[PDB]
Amino acid sequence: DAVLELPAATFDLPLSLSGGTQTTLRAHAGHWLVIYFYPKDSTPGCTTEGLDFNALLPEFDKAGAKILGVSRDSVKSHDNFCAKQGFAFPLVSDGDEALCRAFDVIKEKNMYGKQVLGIERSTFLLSPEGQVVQAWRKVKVAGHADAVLAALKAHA
Ligand code: NA
Ligand code: NA
Repeated sequence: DAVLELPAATFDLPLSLSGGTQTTLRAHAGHWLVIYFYPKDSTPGCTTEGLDFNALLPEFDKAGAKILGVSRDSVKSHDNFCAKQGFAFPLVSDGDEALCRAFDVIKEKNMYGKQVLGIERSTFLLSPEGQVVQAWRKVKVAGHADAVLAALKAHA
């Protein structure tokens, strides 16, 4: 039932959060976890995605699920983003792209006559036992949080 196998070490990676604290994926054992990766703080599309998730938090709560947003922006950037938008869930500052690489969301595009890497918008649903049970890659923002919520409800 897993759609992705993560390196065992992934679950113990210390993840720097907005607010200045740290978590690990293992610390989330016992409940569903939505991990949504987005390319950049404070852009039109990534703001829309975050506000969409934020609007649905109570529905995520009803399933005991928690949300984590992830990009490679700094904690400070995350703090500003979260404050400005009123997010009620944490953002991981994956500055070294450790979590991104673990989920294989760093993708390459041949453009400008060179190989350019970047974060591909992607979302994953992690079971209470830490299994990746569903994945969405190259995500289109419109309707995404709704679809993730629906999928969560179906799995839970
Ligand atoms: Na860190
Ligand atoms: Na979990």
